[PDB]
Amino acid sequence: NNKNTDEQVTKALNLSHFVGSALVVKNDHVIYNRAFGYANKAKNQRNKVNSKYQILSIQKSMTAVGIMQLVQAGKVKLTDPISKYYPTLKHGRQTTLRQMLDMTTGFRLKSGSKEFLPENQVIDFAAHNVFYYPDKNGIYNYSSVNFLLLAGIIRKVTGQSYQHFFTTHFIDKLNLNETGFLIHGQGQDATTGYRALADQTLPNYDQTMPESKSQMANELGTGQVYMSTADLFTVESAILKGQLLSKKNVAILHTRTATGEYGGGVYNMSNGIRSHGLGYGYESSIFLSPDGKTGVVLMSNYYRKAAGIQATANKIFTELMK
Repeated sequence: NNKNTDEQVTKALNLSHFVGSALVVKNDHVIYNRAFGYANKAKNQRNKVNSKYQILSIQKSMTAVGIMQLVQAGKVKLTDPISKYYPTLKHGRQTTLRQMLDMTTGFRLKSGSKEFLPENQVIDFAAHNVFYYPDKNGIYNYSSVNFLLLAGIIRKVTGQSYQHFFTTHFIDKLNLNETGFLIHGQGQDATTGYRALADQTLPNYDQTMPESKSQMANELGTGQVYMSTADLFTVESAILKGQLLSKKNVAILHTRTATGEYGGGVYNMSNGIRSHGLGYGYESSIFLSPDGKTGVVLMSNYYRKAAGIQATANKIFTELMK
């Protein structure tokens, strides 16, 4: 029952010290939709169901889909070497687009620019400053620069910005009204990130988390977007239902590797897909069934390592799936 569901999920969230918005869908029907704690404590603004949160690394699933759309259009191939798009790279030149999508490259960018740069200069800074580790080639190892460099390929091949691509193929395509780029401001129902102590569980809101324009620009392709929980579910479900990309091409994209569950910008699990993001005081979590009909989205503006939301979403999803 929805009464049962409401009591059980609210208890799980309360015991885990949840701050943010929670959405639970079963067989295409919303069965739980509630918010907890504060979007901004100093202004006495409560989080709401349609509050906007950082999707963080979950954005990489969307960058991946963009690449695979270009594959279907005949404009790139997953076998392409990175040097085809970045001809001044010194090392790792043989690395394929497939490996970039699967976090099986030896690339790592230690830091982005401290300056606020436009997209083309963010891309150039990465290509000039990335390190290459031959012993990490072909083995799962999480490295965000892979997806920033994928965002640069979208820009190069299309002749338009990544923001323009994202706006066209996600925001406009799916009529998203609670989604955008953090650099331009969140608008109504904005949230503020909070900084926690290592062992903190109870929220206290005594320290806000800054993010610079530089930090937001440097998350090109990788964690620069805000969404409501509804908008995030709409996107991920639309992917798996084959509304953005044929189901044949989703199947190609979303394939695990020999060394990891990660493939095509998501974790390919035993019972659907998972994506997790952390950064800037925020945490994001989605678990979704393979057919896109049943899942859980939690997003928080008050990340606490001692009260992580992914574990909570995992518990909810496991119960949901039986």
